[PDB]
Amino acid sequence: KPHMNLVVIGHVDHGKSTLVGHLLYRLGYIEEKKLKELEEQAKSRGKESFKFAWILDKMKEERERGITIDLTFMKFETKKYVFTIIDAPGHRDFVKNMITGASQADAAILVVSARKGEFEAGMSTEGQTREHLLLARTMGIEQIIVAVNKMDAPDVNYDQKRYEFVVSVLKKFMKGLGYQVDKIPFIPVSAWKGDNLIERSPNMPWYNGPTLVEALDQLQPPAKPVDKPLRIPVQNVYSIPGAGTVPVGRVETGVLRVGDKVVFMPPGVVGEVRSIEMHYQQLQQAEPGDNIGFAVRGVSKSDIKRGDVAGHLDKPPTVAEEFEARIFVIWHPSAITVGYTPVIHVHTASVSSRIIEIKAKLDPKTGQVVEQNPQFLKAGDAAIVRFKPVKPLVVEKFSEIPQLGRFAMRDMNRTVGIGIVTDVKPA
Amino acid sequence: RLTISKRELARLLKELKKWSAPATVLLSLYIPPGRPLSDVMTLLRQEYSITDNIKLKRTRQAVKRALSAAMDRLQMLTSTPPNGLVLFCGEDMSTGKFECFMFSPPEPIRVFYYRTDKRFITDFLEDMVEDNNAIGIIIVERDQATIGLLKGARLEVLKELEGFVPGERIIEQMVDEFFKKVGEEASNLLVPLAEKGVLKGVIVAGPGLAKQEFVEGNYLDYRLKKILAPELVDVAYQGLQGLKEAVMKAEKVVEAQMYRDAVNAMEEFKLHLAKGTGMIVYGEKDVEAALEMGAVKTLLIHESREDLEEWVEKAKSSGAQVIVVPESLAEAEWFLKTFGGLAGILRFRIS
Ligand SMILES: Nc1nc2c(ncn2[C@@H]2O[C@H](COP(=O)(O)OP(=O)(O)OP(=O)(O)O)[C@@H](O)[C@H]2O)c(=O)[nH]1
Ligand SMILES: [Mg+2]
Repeated sequence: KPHMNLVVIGHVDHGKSTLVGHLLYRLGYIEEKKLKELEEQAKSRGKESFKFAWILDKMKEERERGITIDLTFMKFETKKYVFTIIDAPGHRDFVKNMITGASQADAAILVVSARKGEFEAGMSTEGQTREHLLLARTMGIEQIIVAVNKMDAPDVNYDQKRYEFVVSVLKKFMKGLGYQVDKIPFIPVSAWKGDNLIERSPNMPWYNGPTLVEALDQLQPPAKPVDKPLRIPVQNVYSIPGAGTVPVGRVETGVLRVGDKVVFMPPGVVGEVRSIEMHYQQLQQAEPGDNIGFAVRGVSKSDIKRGDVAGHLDKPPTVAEEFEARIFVIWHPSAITVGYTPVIHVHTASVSSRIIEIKAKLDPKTGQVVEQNPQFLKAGDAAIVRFKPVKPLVVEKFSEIPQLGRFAMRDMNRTVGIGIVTDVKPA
Repeated sequence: RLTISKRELARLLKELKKWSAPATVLLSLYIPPGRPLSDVMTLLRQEYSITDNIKLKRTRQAVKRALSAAMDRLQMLTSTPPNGLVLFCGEDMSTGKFECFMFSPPEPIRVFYYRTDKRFITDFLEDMVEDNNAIGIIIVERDQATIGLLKGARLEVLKELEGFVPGERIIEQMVDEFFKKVGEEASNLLVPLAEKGVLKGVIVAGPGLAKQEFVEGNYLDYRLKKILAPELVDVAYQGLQGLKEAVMKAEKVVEAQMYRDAVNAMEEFKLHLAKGTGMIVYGEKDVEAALEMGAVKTLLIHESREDLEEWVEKAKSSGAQVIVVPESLAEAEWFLKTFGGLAGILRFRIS
């Protein structure tokens, strides 16, 4: 049964965690006694409507504020697939976390509230339906399902006109991003009631498409590049009684087996795999797509962090002394010059990088040079630029390992530009 | 010709404080503006006369030499520059090198001052360069912190920390413990500056609640706590990105207004470029031209220009706000290579 990684994305409060939680529940992955206890705890803290969300949101600050802060990973299994599902935050402060999530994903569920004002807000200039869609594209997610959520809400009440309104807006925007919009399901659901999650909803007779589970089965599994050299960007590092220090991350390329000797770049520390675990099931090998924790003998937690990359010793992950990229500028309030230093979000990493030169401005559609060494770039421009990371950074050429070779540029907490790396000068 | 800027002074001050001599043979000399240099000259001469009274030969020679090299650098000037002159001259004992530095300070000197000592006497120049407006910045998250420092438009990371708060060898930290760690580390870096009177404020920044808990707790030394900015600033990132975010957003701290002005000017400069408004004058001629007309609303000067002080002077009279672009600023080198580090923004068009 093929495995897939699913990221759940969308604007703050639109219903991401409630969807995932409620889906896991009616699919029977969550103990009724636990759902009962969560509900009681939720009511007693003034937050009844967070009972499904609190399956995913566990941190003290998440519960206090009623928001997701960082990623949560859950295994569930449909008729055709086994999914690792990744719950991502909508809050603008934590889009860096959502991005690491997208970098690990094969497909995305975009959760979009149909509630009056909630939709418009998410799709507004500085909204996260807009931003998350953009970032998901740049991190290389092609398969997308959209859950038009909260159909149950009184200000919505299962209205097909409201639904078709959000669908059309979403379609015009998504097509401008390069999505193949004709192929993607727009399912009207209620993450809270359950409508169209797993079974079909009587409240919405006018809807003929897949339910969300059906839509999942209609996805297609991605290429498994087992013959390219091992690369595992670390998403987090735990220190675990019995195991020791265990990096977690999704195997992008190559294969990893217990016994293997592995190196973590850019620090250059080397350890040896004691064990491998996916969703609490011990493994002996892990292949691309596997989202795993791997115990490492001889490595201290302080040696390694998120955004580090693990490969085998003979073909270690490339550390960029500098690198070259083709970029498009989504948004900027003035202009970008040589010297401009946004943070680069690539795979699980995020490191400020200085533009040391702008070799050429390109026509954004054709790719031809329109000017050698432009005096600056502005919103709407495309370019070939050189980048020097402020601290050691791992990147690969897009042509070689695309999952370590696509990136976003962010500055003053906004997404400014997008990029693919066309060349790397190794450290 | 001689006048240096405050940045150029601070750099020099760092070299001068290394100079030492086994006896009182380093010459320090401060001449207020408008002193007939022929009168300073008469004084150095009377000083020279007294040198033969110095019994120790190697001392007497080191002093004669320094007075001569001073009387030489002086002989070349007709009169003093607008802010007066300072001269430091003698041979450094550990290195062996002999030099006679001469320059005019950013600000005017108010007393005549002559001294031979084992070191150069730089106090007046130290007081001239410390503006006593430093702001400490601490960005706190549950498992990350960044400590940085703001003086003027110069922003810098002093220390980054990552803790062991969870989301053979086993390591593990509670939030409370990482906060204590962060606090101590911030204190060691910042409390010294607070005592020299340099540090006027501490900003606490970061995403969400962790920054509030960090303040409420007993992590930060009381002396830092006394100069806390009232408003916590929400920012998403760590490191320099985080620091910039925090400084831009801390609108109620006056010591940060300078950095904001530098960043906002460069942004208005770039806007004009991107919108093709043509309200930007550059080149010394056109800048001088526009300046003479009172046309320039804001002048941007790269701190590394030698004639920096000339233009700073011209601007204040011309009606132009000044912005000194420091080499730390992101656009600094581009502004230097592409516009020679000198450009104004017009408040009205010339053509
Ligand atoms: N009426 C109605 N309310 C919903 C529905 N789904 C979620 N909500 C409510 O919307 C609020 C936000 O729910 P969350 O699941 O935390 O939204 P989220 O996108 O996952 O949250 P963030 O990660 O913080 O952006 C909660 O109070 C939910 O009860 C729905 O289908 N119908
Ligand atoms: Mg959530």
